[PDB]
Amino acid sequence: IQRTPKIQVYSRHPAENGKSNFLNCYVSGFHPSDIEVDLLKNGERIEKVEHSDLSFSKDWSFYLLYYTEFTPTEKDEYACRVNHVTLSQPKIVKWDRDM
Amino acid sequence: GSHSMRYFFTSVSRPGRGEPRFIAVGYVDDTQFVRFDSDAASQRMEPRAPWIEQEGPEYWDGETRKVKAHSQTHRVDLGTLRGYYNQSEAGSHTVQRMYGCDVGSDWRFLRGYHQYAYDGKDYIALKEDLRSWTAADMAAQTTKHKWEAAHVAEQLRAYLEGTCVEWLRRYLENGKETLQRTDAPKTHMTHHAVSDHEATLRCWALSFYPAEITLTWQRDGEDQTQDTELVETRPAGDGTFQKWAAVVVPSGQEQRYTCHVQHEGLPKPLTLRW
Amino acid sequence: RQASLSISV
Repeated sequence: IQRTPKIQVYSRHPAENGKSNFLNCYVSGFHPSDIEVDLLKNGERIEKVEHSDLSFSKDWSFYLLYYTEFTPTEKDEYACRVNHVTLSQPKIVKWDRDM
Repeated sequence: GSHSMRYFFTSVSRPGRGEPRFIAVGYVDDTQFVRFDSDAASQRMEPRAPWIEQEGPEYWDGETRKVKAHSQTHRVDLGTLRGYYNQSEAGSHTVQRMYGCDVGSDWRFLRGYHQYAYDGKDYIALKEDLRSWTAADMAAQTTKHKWEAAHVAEQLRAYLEGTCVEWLRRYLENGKETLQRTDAPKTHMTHHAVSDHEATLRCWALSFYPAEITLTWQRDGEDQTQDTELVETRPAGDGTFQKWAAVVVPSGQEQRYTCHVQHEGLPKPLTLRW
Repeated sequence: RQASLSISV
């Protein structure tokens, strides 16, 4: 059984341009656990990215939190890029500070 | 409050070269307190909260020996199940196990659980009586007969009502300052116009602990479900959680709508209005 | 604290 990941991209704290913060990518509901997750700034891979230790829910599906320090601004676009066996092409979810 | 201790164990086979990836984590309520990762340098059970660090060398020695043995059990399991299901040795497979215990307000035993999955489906589970097994299919039935003969449920029942519960209380005491503290949601509403005649209201709950929470919308004092959206509860990254709920409304009718927030850290539910 | 028990399927 293969279950596709749900994805939320969001900031740890309410976003204010020019004020440092943490960019989060939360992936959940997926199976198997092998997964690739990158945080992007203007389409480029951010290099100092860390993640939580693998765990799972009641229905056995996996979850993980990827994160890094960032500074929101008017000009920079942030995004989470996810690949998994269930997807035929990497899914890109854009960071929206309202969600 | 009312509480739990849980351990989670995942192994993923690596056909092609070497041993499975193995990852174990331990939780008290919604707080991770230990970890082991077969890819890390230490090859030890490692602390992940300040209150566990005061445990002495014999705790770390014991928990390291137990978790490494667990990893070897999983590895053997992956071989056995490949056989039972008549599967190729070319593909990657997964084994998962979770176990732990709950206590009530009085810190006394409420329930225990111990369950296993193969490739993300129920395989075998200890029933609530902590005496019987639920086997999903005929492979699991073979395993159930093996565990009956090895007095496994007897040992699990004793751990879950005993050691599990006793060490949970100990941790609850040592980590009192954070573990017995409830962080109520910090709440606010945002407004996002969608056109000249409609708008989205979004009700936020931030920085809360534990993760359990209910957010609901009402219109003129009645529950509203049409035109709502509720995202899954998510980690802030600092030990706390976040959630929001949204509703689309006719612009100028914002008042009729109220957001209702229920959480253990709140004496009584909160009501927010635009 | 983990269970002192070690079993295979």
